[PDB]
Amino acid sequence: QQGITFSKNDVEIIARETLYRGFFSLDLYRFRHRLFNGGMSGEITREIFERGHAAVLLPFDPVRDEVVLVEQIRIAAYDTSESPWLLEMVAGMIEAGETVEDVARREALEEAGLEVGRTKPILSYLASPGGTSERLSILVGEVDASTAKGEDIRVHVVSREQAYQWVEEGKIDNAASVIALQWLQLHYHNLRNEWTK
Amino acid sequence: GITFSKNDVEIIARETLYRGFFSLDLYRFRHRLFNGGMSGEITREIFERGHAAVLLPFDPVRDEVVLVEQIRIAAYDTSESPWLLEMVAGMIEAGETVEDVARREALEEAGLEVGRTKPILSYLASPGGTSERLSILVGEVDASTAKEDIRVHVVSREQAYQWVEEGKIDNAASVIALQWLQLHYHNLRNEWTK
Repeated sequence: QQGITFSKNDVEIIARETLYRGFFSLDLYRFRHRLFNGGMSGEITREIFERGHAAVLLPFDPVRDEVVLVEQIRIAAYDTSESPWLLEMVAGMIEAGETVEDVARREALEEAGLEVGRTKPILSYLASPGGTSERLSILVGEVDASTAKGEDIRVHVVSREQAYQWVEEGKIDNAASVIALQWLQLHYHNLRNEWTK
Repeated sequence: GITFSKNDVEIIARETLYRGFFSLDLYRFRHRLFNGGMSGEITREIFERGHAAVLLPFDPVRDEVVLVEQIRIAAYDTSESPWLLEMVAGMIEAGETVEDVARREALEEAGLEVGRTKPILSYLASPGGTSERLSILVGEVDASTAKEDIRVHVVSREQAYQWVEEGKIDNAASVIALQWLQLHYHNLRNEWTK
């Protein structure tokens, strides 16, 4: 099938406004966009939660078939979770001029005490594009999980199979970790082949 | 597993920062520390937009997935196009169930009656900054019956997953649902055709 129909050039961003500016921002976009029938929409405004974009690293040990998780409180989880302490991937914001890989390597060191060897891209995703611009770009990073040491954060080492079963069970239920560990479950055979050669 | 529970956190206040279509709240709180004791008072900005139900419409007879296309302007800054291919989804209002919302939106957004469902996963979209939880079901649909400005696409499962691999589908809900489908479709097709 043909896939999407329209591109950037098919929307006119008339103007942007920042309605709240603190640690994050709430922006208002005013825009017009082409319609599937050919016509052009009227002027439309949408609120957008703006918080920059992130690099994410899945630390995978291909010799031990283990992953390294970090545990810390995420108070936003409080209202819909049994606990706001979450098991997560290493992550950090990308500043202007920084690359995904540099941030991912940095955060693996200063968030989990991990020296990373090789990396490979997983996927880059929009966390929730109906209301936030945030994009997160995930890499898998080669680590020795037996060295894992390590904002109040606890470092966990668990088997790939246990981590994935925790996704299935709902014990790991944040998008970055779910996406990364599902990807790992689909690709770990080839990754272990590539990184143990 | 994790170490602490809600008894180990004190939410002192929630302070409105912004009220419009969405909300932004300042949570003021204290929480237990791994090495003992409690934090001092911490504040965090939290985007509040309610929670969603998501449905992956899967035709197990034909091995097909139904996608919905529409503009999502927040994608603009980082994407090749703000028009995205997505799962059916809708907000959960007070007292509604994930199942009821998912089935209503499948009929409304894509003209699809849904047969059986199974849970995929429920996930926090970005819990460093938003409370939003999205709960995904897989729904049994007859892909030959598929008919905000929205366009419906019927594609093979293999095509939809290839688009995840290529980055042509790159929103969390669709990635999670289609990676799950790639892990489970063999047993799911047998369960819903046998």
